[PDB]
Amino acid sequence: AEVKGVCTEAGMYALRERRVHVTQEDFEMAVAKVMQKDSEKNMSIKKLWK
Amino acid sequence: GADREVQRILLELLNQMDGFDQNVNVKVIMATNRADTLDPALLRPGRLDRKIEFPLPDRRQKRLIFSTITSKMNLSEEVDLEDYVARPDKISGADINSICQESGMLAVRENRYIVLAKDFEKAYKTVIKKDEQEHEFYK
Amino acid sequence: RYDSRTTIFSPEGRLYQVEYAMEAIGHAGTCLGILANDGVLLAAERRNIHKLLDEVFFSEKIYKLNEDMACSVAGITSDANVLTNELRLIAQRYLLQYQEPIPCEQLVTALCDIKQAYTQFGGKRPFGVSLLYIGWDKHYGFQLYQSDPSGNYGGWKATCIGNNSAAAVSMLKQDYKEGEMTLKSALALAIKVLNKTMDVSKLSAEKVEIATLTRENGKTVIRVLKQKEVEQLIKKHEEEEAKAEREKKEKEQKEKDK
Amino acid sequence: AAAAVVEFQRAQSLLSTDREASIDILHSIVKRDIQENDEEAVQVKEQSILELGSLLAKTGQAAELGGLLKYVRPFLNSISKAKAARLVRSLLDLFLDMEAATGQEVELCLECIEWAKSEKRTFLRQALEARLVSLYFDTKRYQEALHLGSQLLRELKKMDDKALLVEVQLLESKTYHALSNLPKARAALTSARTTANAIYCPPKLQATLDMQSGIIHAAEEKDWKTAYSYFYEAFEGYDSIDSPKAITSLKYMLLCKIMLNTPEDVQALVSGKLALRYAGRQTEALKCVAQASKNRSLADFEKALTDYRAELRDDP
Amino acid sequence: AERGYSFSLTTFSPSGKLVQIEYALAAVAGGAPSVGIKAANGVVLATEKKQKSILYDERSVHKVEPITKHIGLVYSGMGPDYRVLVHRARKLAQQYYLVYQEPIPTAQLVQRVASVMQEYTQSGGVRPFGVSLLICGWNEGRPYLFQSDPSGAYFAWKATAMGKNYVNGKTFLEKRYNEDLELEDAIHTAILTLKESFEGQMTEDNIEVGICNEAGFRRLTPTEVKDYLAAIA
Amino acid sequence: TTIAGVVYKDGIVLGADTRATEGMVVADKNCSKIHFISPNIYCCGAGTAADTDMTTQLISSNLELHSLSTGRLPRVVTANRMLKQMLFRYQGYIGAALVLGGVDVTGPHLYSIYPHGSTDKLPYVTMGSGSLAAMAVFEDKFRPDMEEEEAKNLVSEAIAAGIFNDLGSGSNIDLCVISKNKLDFLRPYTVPNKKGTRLGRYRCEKGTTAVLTEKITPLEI
Amino acid sequence: SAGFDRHITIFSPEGRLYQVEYAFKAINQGGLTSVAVRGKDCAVIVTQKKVPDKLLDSSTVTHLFKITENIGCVMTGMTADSRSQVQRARYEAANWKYKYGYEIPVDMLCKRIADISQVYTQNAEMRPLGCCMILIGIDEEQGPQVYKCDPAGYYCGFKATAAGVKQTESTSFLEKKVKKKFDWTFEQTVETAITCLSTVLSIDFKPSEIEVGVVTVENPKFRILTEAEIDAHLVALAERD
Repeated sequence: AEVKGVCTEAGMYALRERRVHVTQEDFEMAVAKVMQKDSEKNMSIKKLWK
Repeated sequence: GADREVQRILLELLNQMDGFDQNVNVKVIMATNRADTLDPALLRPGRLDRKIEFPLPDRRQKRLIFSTITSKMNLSEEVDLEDYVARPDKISGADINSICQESGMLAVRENRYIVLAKDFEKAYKTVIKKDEQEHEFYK
Repeated sequence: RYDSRTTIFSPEGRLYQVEYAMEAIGHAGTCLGILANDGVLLAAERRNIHKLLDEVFFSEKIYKLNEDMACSVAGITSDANVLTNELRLIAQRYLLQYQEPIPCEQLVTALCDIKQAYTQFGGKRPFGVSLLYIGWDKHYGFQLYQSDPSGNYGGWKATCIGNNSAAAVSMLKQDYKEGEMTLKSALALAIKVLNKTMDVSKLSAEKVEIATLTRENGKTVIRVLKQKEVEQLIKKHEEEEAKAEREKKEKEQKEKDK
Repeated sequence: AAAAVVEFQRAQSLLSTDREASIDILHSIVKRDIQENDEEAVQVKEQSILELGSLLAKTGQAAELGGLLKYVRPFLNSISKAKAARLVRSLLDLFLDMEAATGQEVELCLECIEWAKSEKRTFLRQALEARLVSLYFDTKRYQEALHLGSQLLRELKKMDDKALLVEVQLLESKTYHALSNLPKARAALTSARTTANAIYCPPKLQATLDMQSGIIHAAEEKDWKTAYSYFYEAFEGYDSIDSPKAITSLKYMLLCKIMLNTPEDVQALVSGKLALRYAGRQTEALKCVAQASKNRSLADFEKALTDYRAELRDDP
Repeated sequence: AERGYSFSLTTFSPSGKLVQIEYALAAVAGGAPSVGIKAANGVVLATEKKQKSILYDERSVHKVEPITKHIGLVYSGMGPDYRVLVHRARKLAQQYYLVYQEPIPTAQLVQRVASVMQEYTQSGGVRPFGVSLLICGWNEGRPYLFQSDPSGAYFAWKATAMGKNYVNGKTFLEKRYNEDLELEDAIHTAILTLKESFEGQMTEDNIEVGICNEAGFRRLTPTEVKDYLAAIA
Repeated sequence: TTIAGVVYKDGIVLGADTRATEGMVVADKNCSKIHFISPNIYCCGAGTAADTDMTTQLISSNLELHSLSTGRLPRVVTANRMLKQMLFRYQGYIGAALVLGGVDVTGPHLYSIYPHGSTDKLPYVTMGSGSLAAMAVFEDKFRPDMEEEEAKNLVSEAIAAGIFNDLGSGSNIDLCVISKNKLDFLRPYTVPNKKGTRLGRYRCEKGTTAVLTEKITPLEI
Repeated sequence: SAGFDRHITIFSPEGRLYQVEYAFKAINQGGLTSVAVRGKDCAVIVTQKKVPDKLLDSSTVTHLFKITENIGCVMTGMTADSRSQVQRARYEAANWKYKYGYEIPVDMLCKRIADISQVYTQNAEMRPLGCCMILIGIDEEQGPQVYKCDPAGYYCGFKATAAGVKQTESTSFLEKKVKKKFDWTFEQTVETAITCLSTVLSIDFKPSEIEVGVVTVENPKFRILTEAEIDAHLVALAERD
C-alpha cells in the first residue's frame, strides 16, 4: 500500500505542474511525503528507557 | 464488550473504505484533532488516507481571516485590523470570528452606530483572556 | 488478577510482574557482549542520538564497576543508575574487606540477590533493568555474565540483551567460534551483528558504543573505543560487505554465462 | 589599537569633509603590511579596505574596485575562519550598487568566481555565483542567468548553506517569471519555500520569498487576496529592514487592491500607520489609478497612465 | 489502553510501562515555557513569568534561581515541587562543598537531584515530582546544561525547550542554534524562542532570564532584560 | 593563637595572627585564622584548629543556604546564634573560641563566642592565648568611632603585642576590614618577623646518598 | 477521567491533581470572603464577619489572627483548618526568631507554610487542609507586604488579593482600581478594600459585619480596628466619596 501510494503521490506531483511526466525527483518527493513518521515528541518519555 | 465494539466499528470503517468491494467515485474526508492516536491501518498511506494539517493561523493567514470576516461587516476608517493581526497570540479562526461578532454586538448593544477600534480592543481582550481562570500551581 | 503485586503467585506458579519486567527489558537499547580468549567486549546502540543532545558523558550504557569489571545496562534509566551505584558499592565493600578485587561472579551474585529481594518483598516493583557484565578475575580469567530483572544470572561466551536480542543472539550462535575467537574477530563480529540488528540504515558510528577489557602487563584495562576506531571498524565491515556483494555479482554473471 | 582607531576617526572625518585625504590615508593603510603574529593589525587592514571601498562608492569612484580585489586577494586567506567571504561579498555588492553604470560588472564577477575556484574557497565561489546570477537577472540576460542558476542549484542541493540554496531557487523562479514560463516559476518558488521552511530565514530573505510568492500568485492563480497577503508580508519585512524594496511592495499591495475591484481601500491603506514614510509619486500614481477606476473613466485612466508613466509603466 | 496499570507506581503494566511517571511528564509538558541554550562561552536559561493578573507582584517569587556561585536552575512544571527541588539541590551542593572543599560539579549536582527524583518515584504513597529541571553550570572550563525529569533520568543538552510549546521551541532551536554561539547571541536566541511561544506582549518584567558564564550564575536584572528585549525588537 | 576585633566608625576590623603549634613546636607558619562566613561576615578562630575550622565551615554553609533562601544579606545576629547554639549543644568539647564580626543592614556587629556557647556582643574583643595582651592594647588605645585606617593600625598593634608577648602566637598578621561597601581581606597585613636570612650552604651534591633499588615507572602522557 | 480523583498523589492522564483542586473548592466553602490591599506604607486585610446568632460571642468569632507582633493573617476556609494553620504559622515564626535572632520576614513565613502544604500535597498522610491564608506585614527593606499561602504550595506576593467565594469579582475590581494610581494612602487603601467587599457582596456594611486588620510603616504592629474605627472609616469615606 505504501508503494502504491508512492506511485500515486508522484503522479499527483506531476499533475500539479500540468504534466503527464514522472521523474526520479518526483518519486523521491513522493517517498518522503508518504513515509512520514510521527516519532515520539518528548525527549523525556523517549529517554525513560536506556 | 465496549472496547471490542468500538474496535468493531473501526474495523467496519476500514473494510468499507478499502476492501473487497472497491468503491467507484466515492471519496472520504475525515477530520480530527490529532492523527497520532489514529489506527495504523486507517492511517495506512494507501487507499485509506492522504494526510493534511490545519495549523493555527499564521500572521498572514490571520490578516486574511480578519479581512474575510470583516468584508461583509462595515466599520469606521480608524479601526485598522492591520495591527490586531500583528499583535502576538494563538487565536484561531474561530477566535477571530468570535472577536468580530463580539465587537459588532458591543457596538449594537451600546448604540453608537459604528464599530470602532475601542470595540475591537474590548472584544479582542475578552476573547484572548477567556482562556484563563485555571489553577496557578500547575504552572 | 495475579499481577497487581510483585509478591503474588499465579495459580500456575508464575510471577507475572517479574515476567512483565523481563519482557519490558525489550524496550532498552540493544547491548551485546562477546568473550574472546584475548579479551572480552561489549557493544551497545544509542537509541536516541538527537543532534541537539550533548555528549557530556563518555558512555551512556557502559559503566566501569571497578578496576577489573564493566557492565552495560539495558532498561529503565533510574533503576540502571541505582544498580550501577550499588554495584560499585558492592565491589568496593568487597575490596575493603578482603584487599583484592571482587570476582565477577560474586559481584553478579550480590546484585542479583538484591534484585531477587526486590522481586520477593513487599511493595517494591522489580528492577526493570538487565545487565551485561564483563570482567577479569584471578580464578576464571575473562568472563561475561548476563543478569535479568528477576535476579537470575548466567555466564555466556556471547550474548545480547535489549532490542532485537533474539536476532543478535541467533547471529552470534551462527557465527561464533566456541574457542578460537580473538579480540579482533570479536570486534568484527560485534560490528556485523550490530549492523544486522539495529535495522536503521547504515551503521552510523555515532549511534554505537563499544568497550573492550583486556589484560596488559598484569593489569586489566577497560577502553571505550574512540569514535575514530569505531568508524574504522564500521568502514572495514562495509568494505567486507561490498567485497562479498561483488563476489556474489560475479557469481551471478558466471551463472548467466552458463 | 588606540592609534589605529585614531587614524580611523581621522579618516572618517576626512570622508565626511575632505574625501581625498581620507582616500589617500586609507590607500596607505591598505598598502601597509600585517605582522603574522599580531591578529589586530589584520582587522585594522580589513576595516581600512572596507572604508576605502565605502569612500569609492560614496564618491562614485567605482573604477578602482577591480584593483582593490586584485591586491586584496593575495591575502593571508585566514580572516576569522570560514567567514572571510562576508567581507568580499559586501565589497562586491557595494561595487555593483554603483549609481552610474561603469560597464564592467559581468566579467569582473566572472573573474572573481574564477579566482575563488582557483583558490578552492568553495563557499565564497558559491556566493559569487549567486551574485552573478542576480546580476544576470538585473541586466536582463535571463537565459544565461537561468543556465548559471540551474548549475549552481544542482551543485547546492547536495551541501550546506541552505540559505544560499533558497536564494538561488528564488532567483530561478524569478527568471522563469521574467521569461513567462509561469508554471516553472511557480515550481521553483514552491521548491524555494519548501527549502526555506527548514532553516532560519532572516527578515530580508523572508521578505524576498513573500514578495516573489505574491508576484507569482498575482500572475498565475488570480487570487489577488493571497497576492495582497504575500505583498503585505514582504512590505512588513522590508520595512523592518528599512530596505528600499518597500515602495515596490506598497505599490503591489495597492495594485492588488485595485484589481480586487475595491479601489476605495487604496486611499484607506495609503492613509495607514505604516504607509506614510513612503508617500510620494509612487503611491500617488496608484491613488490616481484607483480614482480613475472608481470613476470608471477610460479617459481618466489613460490620463493617469501618461501622467505617472514613470511609476505605472516601466515596471512590468 | 492498559487502564488498570495507571494508578500505581510499584507495578509494571503488561507492556512494561510505568504509566504514572509518564503522567507526571505530561504535567511537566503542561507547564510554562522555559528554554535553555548552551552558548560557546556560557549558558542561558529563560522562562515566561507571565502572571494571571496585574495584582500578582511579579518580583517576589522567582523561577530562575541560583544553587551555587556557578550553578543555576529553571523549571517547567509545578512551582511547589520546584521549590522543594531547589531547596534539596542547594542542600546537596552544600553537603558536597563541606565534604570536598570544592564547588559541586554541575554533572554531580544533576546526578544527585535526579537521585532525589528517583527516591520520590519509587513508592505508592508518594507522588513523583511534577517538574522538569534545567540546570546550568560552569564547572571546569566549559559550560554544562542538563535536564532532569520526574523519572530520575538526566540529560545533557546543547539547547532545548520545555513546557507548553516545547515542540515549536525545539524546531526553532534546530533552525537557529549553532554550536559556536557567543553567550550574547544565545541570550537573543533564548528570548526569541520564548517569543515564538509567548502570548501577549513580552514585557521586561514578565520574563525571567538567567545567565551562567565564567563569572558565575546570575539572574539578569529586569533592566538588563528590558535592554535585551529592546535590542532584539 | 591571638585574634582580635574592633568596631570602628563605618564597620569592623578583625585581625589574627598566623601560627598553629602542635604542642610547643611551630607546626604551621601561615595558618589562616580569619574564616569566611558570608561576604559581610568573618570570624577569627582560636583553640582547637580542626574544631574551629569545621565549625566555621558548617556555619558558613548554613548561613549561605539561609541567604539563598531569603534573598538578602545574612545577619551577624543569625551567624552568632547559629554558632552559640551549636557550641552549646556540644557541652564544651568543640574547643572553638570565635571572634565573629560582620556588617549587616543594621550596622556593624562584633561578638565574642566562647567554647561553651556564651557570646558577648562588644565594641572590641580579643581571644586566644594572647587575648590578654591584645585586650591590654585595646583598653590602652581604643576610642569610640575611629577611622578605618586608625582601627586597622590599632588592631594590627594589638595582634603584634600578642605576637611579641605570647608564645604560640603567629608570625604574620592577617586583617579583615569589613564595611557596608568594602570587604578588604589583607593576607598578610604585616610581617613583623621573618626567618633569618639563611646563613648556611648545605645542599648535598648528587651521589651523597646511597641507594639500593629503583622502580622508575614511565607514566603515560 | 474520574478514576484519578480519590488520591492526592495520583496524576491524571493529563497531569492534574484533582484532590488539590478540591481543596481549593473547600476554600470556597466557608461562605465568607477576604480582601487585602497594600498602599505606600500600609497593608490592610478586611474580612466578611458573619455572626448568625445572638448567642454567639462575636469577640471569639473572628478570622484575623496575630501571627507575631508585626505579622497578621486573615484566614478563609474551614475554621478548624484555619486555626491549625495559624498555630503552625505562629510556631514557625517563633522558631525563626529563636534560631536566627530576628523577626521572620513575611515572605519567608509564607514560603515555610507553602512548603508545609506542598509536603501534604506530595505524600499521602493527611488531606491538604482546605484554608487560604493571607499574610500582611512591614518589611524593613521592602515595605508593606501582602502574601497568600493557598493549600498547594503556591505563595506569590500581591499588590492586592482576595479569597473566598467572590475572589474573582474582588480580583477584577482590584485590577481596575490598581491600574489607576496604585499609589494608595492609609485611608485610600481602607477605602479600596472596604469598597471592594461591599461592591462584590452587593451590600453596604454595618460597622460590625466587617473585620479589618492593619499594619503601617509608622506603627508596624498588626492592629485590629475597633468598632468605632470601622464606623468612622465607613461613615467618613461614604460621605466624602
